[PDB]
Amino acid sequence: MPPYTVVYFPVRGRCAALRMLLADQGQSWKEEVVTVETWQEGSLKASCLYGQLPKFQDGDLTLYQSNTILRHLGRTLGLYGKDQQEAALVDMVNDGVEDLRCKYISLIYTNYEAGKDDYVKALPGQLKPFETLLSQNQGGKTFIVGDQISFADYNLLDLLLIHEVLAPGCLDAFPLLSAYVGRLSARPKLKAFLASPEYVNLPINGNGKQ
Amino acid sequence: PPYTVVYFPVRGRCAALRMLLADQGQSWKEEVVTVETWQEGSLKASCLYGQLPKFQDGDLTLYQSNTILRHLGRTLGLYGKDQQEAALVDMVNDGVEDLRCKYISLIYTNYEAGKDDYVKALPGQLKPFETLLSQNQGGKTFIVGDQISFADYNLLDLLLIHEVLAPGCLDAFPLLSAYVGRLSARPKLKAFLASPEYVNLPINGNGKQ
Ligand SMILES: N[C@@H](CCC(=O)N[C@@H](CS)C(=O)NCC(=O)O)C(=O)O
Ligand SMILES: N[C@@H](CCC(=O)N[C@@H](CS)C(=O)NCC(=O)O)C(=O)O
Ligand SMILES: [Ca+2]
Ligand SMILES: [Ca+2]
Ligand SMILES: [Pt+2]
Ligand SMILES: [Pt+2]
Ligand SMILES: [Pt+2]
Repeated sequence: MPPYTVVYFPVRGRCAALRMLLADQGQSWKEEVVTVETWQEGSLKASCLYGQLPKFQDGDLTLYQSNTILRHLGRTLGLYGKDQQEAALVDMVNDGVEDLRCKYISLIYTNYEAGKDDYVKALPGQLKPFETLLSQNQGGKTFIVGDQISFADYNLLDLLLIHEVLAPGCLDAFPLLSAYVGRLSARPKLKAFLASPEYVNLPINGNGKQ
Repeated sequence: PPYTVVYFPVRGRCAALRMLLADQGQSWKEEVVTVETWQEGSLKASCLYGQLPKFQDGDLTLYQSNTILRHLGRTLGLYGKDQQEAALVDMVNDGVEDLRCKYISLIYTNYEAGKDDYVKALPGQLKPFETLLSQNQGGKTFIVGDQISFADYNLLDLLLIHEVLAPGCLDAFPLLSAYVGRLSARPKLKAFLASPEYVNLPINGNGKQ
């Protein structure tokens, strides 16, 4: 059996990026799906460290927290910079991605109707830092940090993909980010995964909003 | 090194990394940014995500409090003994960060109306860290493994500020209580925590705690 198991709801959500990472890196894993019904029964939830999913298994190592899973795979698969300095820049990018993801999640689940207009208006100011990072790294022609892909690339890519669904054309103001999405999305193993039923037939979020 | 931390005159998101630096016998410079200086706008516009802290390690400039913690963790060897422990360290820190975010939201956006529900929910939010301790050397060492990690400093801060918010919140948790006492007694950290540099800063920037 595969050494990796992803335990999650039937959504892309906070597992989209780590799945893209595993697929693009040619790693095999198992998906264990948790229905809302099973979740509401409460026993799985009570057994989760912080009462939430995803849960991730790497052999007998059990992890929670999506960014913990990303960093773990980043370490073990060599997607965490070429040295200690790059590692810090990778973290700086991912923490930035996480900050915006939290705001996105808040909009989706708690304030979509009333909050969307304001959110989209504020969105360019939130995306600009990643354009800036790209512009300062080899003219934005490679990756978000250095000249090799990192776990932060997969997370940023997901963030950008879901925001294009939320606010179509939001990357028209950001040529480097736009080219970056096209470029990474064209990586053969990743392109195949993104096109597959395994990815396409899951909703982005759990409440039907996107 | 050398280290410079750039921040408002509060403990806030720099409390943990300061405890780390002090406990680890590191030297650093504080560049205090006043609210008036911040409102001028130029510094803010120059920050990657428009926020402090900003951190300098020689010619390396960092933003994001947890990036700074992880950087110090990796460079000073406060990140567990191997990859499996490093993952556990991240799991703790991400958990600490999740509760810190909830704390910050309470303090700055909903203190008066929201404190009652927050404090009622607090035991269930703290229990995971007690459980983690219980599963590591009976809670007698650190939150992960047998050596201190950056997650310890972050968790310690989280616990200290919650004792201020909700006195007695650790009384039902013997391992966390003993852990706070034990880490706080570490000589360099004890001296730092007792110093005006720590004591005479407010925890947050809006006078609430
Ligand atoms: N900080 C956590 C947050 C995880 C989280 O919010 N999980 C949600 C779904 S994405 C969940 O389990 N909701 C059910 C519940 O909280 O009871 C992470 O990064 O994984
Ligand atoms: N995720 C960031 C959040 C940083 C943050 O929230 N900084 C606040 C003070 S703690 C700030 O700069 N406020 C002023 C502003 O946003 O303009 C981190 O961990 O450092
Ligand atoms: Ca100074
Ligand atoms: Ca050590
Ligand atoms: Pt969040
Ligand atoms: Pt937050
Ligand atoms: Pt948050």
